[PDB]
Amino acid sequence: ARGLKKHLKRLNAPSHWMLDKLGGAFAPKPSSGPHKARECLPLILILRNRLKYALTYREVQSILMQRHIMVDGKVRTDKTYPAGFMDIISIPKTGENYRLLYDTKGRFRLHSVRDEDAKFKLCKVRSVQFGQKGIPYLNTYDGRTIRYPDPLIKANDTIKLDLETNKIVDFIKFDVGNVVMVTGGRNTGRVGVIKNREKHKGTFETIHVEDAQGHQFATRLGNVFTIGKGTKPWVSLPKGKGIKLTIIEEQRKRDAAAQAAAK
Amino acid sequence: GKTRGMGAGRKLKTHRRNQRWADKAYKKSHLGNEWKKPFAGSSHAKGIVLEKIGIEAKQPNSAIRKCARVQLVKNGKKIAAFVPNDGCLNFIEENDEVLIAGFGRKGHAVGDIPGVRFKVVKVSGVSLLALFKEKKEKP
Amino acid sequence: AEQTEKAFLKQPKVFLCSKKTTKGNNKPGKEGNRFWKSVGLGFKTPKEAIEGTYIDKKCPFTGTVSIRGRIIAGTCHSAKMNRTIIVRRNYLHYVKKYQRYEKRHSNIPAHISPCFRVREGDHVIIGQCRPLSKTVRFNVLKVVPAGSKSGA
RNA sequence: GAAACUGCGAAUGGCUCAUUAAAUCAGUUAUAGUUUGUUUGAUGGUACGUACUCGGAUAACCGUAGUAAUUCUAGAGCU
RNA sequence: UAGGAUAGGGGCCUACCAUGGUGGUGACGGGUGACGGAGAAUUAGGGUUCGAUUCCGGAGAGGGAGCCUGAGAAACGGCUAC
RNA sequence: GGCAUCGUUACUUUGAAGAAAUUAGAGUGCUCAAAGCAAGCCAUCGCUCUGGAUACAUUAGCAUGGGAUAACAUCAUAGGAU
RNA sequence: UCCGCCGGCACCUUAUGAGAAAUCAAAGUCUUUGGGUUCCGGGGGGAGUAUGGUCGCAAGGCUGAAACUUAAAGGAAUUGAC
RNA sequence: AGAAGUCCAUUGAACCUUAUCAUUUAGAGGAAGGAGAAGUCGUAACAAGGUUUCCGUAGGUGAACCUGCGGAAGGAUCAUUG
Ligand SMILES: [K+]
Ligand SMILES: [K+]
Ligand SMILES: [K+]
Ligand SMILES: [K+]
Ligand SMILES: [Mg+2]
Ligand SMILES: [Mg+2]
Ligand SMILES: [Mg+2]
Ligand SMILES: [Mg+2]
Ligand SMILES: [Mg+2]
Ligand SMILES: [Mg+2]
Ligand SMILES: [Mg+2]
Ligand SMILES: [Mg+2]
Ligand SMILES: [Mg+2]
Ligand SMILES: [Mg+2]
Ligand SMILES: [Mg+2]
Ligand SMILES: [Mg+2]
Ligand SMILES: [Mg+2]
Ligand SMILES: [Mg+2]
Ligand SMILES: [Mg+2]
Ligand SMILES: [Mg+2]
Ligand SMILES: [Mg+2]
Ligand SMILES: [Mg+2]
Ligand SMILES: [Mg+2]
Ligand SMILES: [Mg+2]
Repeated sequence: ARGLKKHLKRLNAPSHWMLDKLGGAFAPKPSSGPHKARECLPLILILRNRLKYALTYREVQSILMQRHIMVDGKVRTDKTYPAGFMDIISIPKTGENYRLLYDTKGRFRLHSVRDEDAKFKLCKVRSVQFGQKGIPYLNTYDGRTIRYPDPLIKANDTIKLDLETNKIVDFIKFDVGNVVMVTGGRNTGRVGVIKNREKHKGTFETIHVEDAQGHQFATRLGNVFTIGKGTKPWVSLPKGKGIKLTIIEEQRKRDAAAQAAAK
Repeated sequence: GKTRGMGAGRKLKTHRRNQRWADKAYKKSHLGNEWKKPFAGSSHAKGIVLEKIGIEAKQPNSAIRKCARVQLVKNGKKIAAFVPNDGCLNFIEENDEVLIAGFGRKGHAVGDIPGVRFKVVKVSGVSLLALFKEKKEKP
Repeated sequence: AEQTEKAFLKQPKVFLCSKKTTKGNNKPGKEGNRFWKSVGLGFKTPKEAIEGTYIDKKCPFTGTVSIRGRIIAGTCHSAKMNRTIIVRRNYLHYVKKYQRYEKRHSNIPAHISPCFRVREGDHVIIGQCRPLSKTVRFNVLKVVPAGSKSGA
């Protein structure tokens, strides 16, 4: 009340952190970092609860202190560091370069990308204005800021950003006909192609997207993330990429029963 | 009869709000007088046996009900409490410690006893039922 | 003139003593000029605000106040004030148990610039701004006189 | 490596519901009306009018104590 | 209207000016054995009653008031006064 | 990709944003159950990318389509439209 | 004197209607429940009493409780008794 | 550089009178309801209740009540074209 809060109750944790209700009174509060602490997956919830590498809040530390975790091309030790979207969690030694992608149910998935594809990432772009001494800068959506950007780059764009030599390799503008993945709300994790953008003077830029399998859905100007030019994404999607409503999930379970086992 | 306009929600709500007061139970509960009763909105109470009395049962009955005049310790009010289970007036003595409860009709006289709304449940920390059935002895 | 107080009233950052000419200089309010801006949201700046001599720092068009937030339409309730009116916002509250509507209202104090002529019962459109007084949080953006919208 | 100086924390957590009836609060807004240790990214040319690195203290320590008394308190000598 | 103060808007405060502001669509005032919400009980439907308590927000450290340090407190397992 | 400038609402449809927990509800033989979000399998130096679904959530607010039923003023000094 | 129309005070017969029934052509068109609107009742007493407010010269009028007490009070019709 | 002290302004606890609001209670005396198997005095109402009954109002007397004026049938008359 008189200041900041350093505790996060388990029942107050974000939903995509599927945490057992009777597992404790507290959840790991995400540290300050590049991502918004509600759309992030802390490292504690990576070496635990997603991989069986660590078993407690004592071996996550025991393997972070060995400097074994390299997120976004940099060794990180803070166990509650907020890896939030498409961050390259590159585990050295064993080589587990993982892109944090959005499951069709709003979850977080560690898509195992190849090593040479793990040397870059992509970032969404916030406003672009003039800095001190009249030097334009980028100010992406994951805390990153890049000075001297190419003048074609504008707001809401996406940039393919290198890691070892941090410079913009190329970029995709925000326009209709581009692959887009939704990263917020109920439509999280659904890829599609923008059909038209509707503009309301004052607020609420609404984007209408067409799914590959024929479905259509709308969302805000936020929560969307351009992925690739035209209809070809620049990254490997985890699987499915379609909403897959409950009935067809039941059908998949049925055919899994009727095949494979089939007995 | 009734106001059936779609724009007449306030009239219906206000009319029902006014007319709830004719209800006996609603007026009993929402007038706040239940706090001025001896129990002051409590299920049981505790008291000191001031004296042992008998009241003649109302007509057409004919008997002597062994009550007890007691004084509550929480507010000092003096009330008469019935003593059931024949022979249980002997267990009660003077200036004794008793636990009193309501009689059953929620602030109304029960049976032929004139103006008695309480019954003795415990005496000296022992239930009248246990003493009556010889399960326990008065300390 | 517009100077009716014990201090000179001027538009901030508008130099009124430049020797070089004007009437052709962009951003009105340069080299000596009335400063005015479009509030956006599809609202037209009145001619009485561009070609005006009044000074009002709380005016949305020629002042330091920007319109953002909520836009509310209503009717003028009382205009007995100095550049401030009361707007009555009538609506219907849904009594759920009886599934019926009851008429409700709410007074909203708004600041009206000297470019808008108003009368009691006029139809006003106002927009939320930063607090300007204890109760004023809206600025009048459009005024339509009562008994209007004619022509067929 | 005890003690001590320095830095940081103790404004979180825990407990309770007395005050409070458009007030708190819920949904929804705005900061173009502001502050923000911290985390992440980026950015620091003008001092000139001994720089192969300047100065005085002080704690722990040691020894003179006061008071019935307390993480009550005063002097001295080092660093 | 112009200042002062504040991290900042604002009668928040000061000087001057005007007479306004709310109300049977219940202001103002009173009662609450009234913290608000998510929710609880009972429920054909509608509903009625409850919601101190583990999740969110607010308030308090016997009762009031003032304040230092600090990025953050009018803090009480901090100080000052009654 | 155009390009306008427009009676306002109620109503209704579709969408979005919407804390968890609780409720409804899919899967799952904790020996059953109330529960929990686990687990299951060849009999592996492992696999199922294992799962950790989905609704509702008044009213108020934002956006899309509909104009039947309703409420406002607009209706002949032409100060009308082209 | 005869016929017809509108408006009014009533009356007679009959439910296929309603109602606890007396009875009602409206007291009908009501579990097959919704044309609009005003007032007003919630078992019998205490009681149209106490007190406050207010009008009146007064007598009084309008508004109007509570504690407590009670298992019935009451409506229509039936058979006896008187 | 700087302590004690001092001056003005400001926030302002706390105490001391008056007034006022809210809550509980004592009180000589009056007086009202209710209950009680003890009663005294009459018979006001129910039959034409032995003066038909009842409303408003005014007066009167031991008590039910009586009487004056206007009204009603809830009357003991649905009726005299004689
Ligand atoms: K601190
Ligand atoms: K709110
Ligand atoms: K301010
Ligand atoms: K600090
Ligand atoms: Mg905005
Ligand atoms: Mg220290
Ligand atoms: Mg706390
Ligand atoms: Mg109050
Ligand atoms: Mg409000
Ligand atoms: Mg000011
Ligand atoms: Mg003043
Ligand atoms: Mg309280
Ligand atoms: Mg609560
Ligand atoms: Mg507790
Ligand atoms: Mg709390
Ligand atoms: Mg506090
Ligand atoms: Mg205490
Ligand atoms: Mg304090
Ligand atoms: Mg303590
Ligand atoms: Mg504390
Ligand atoms: Mg009654
Ligand atoms: Mg006679
Ligand atoms: Mg008689
Ligand atoms: Mg008689």
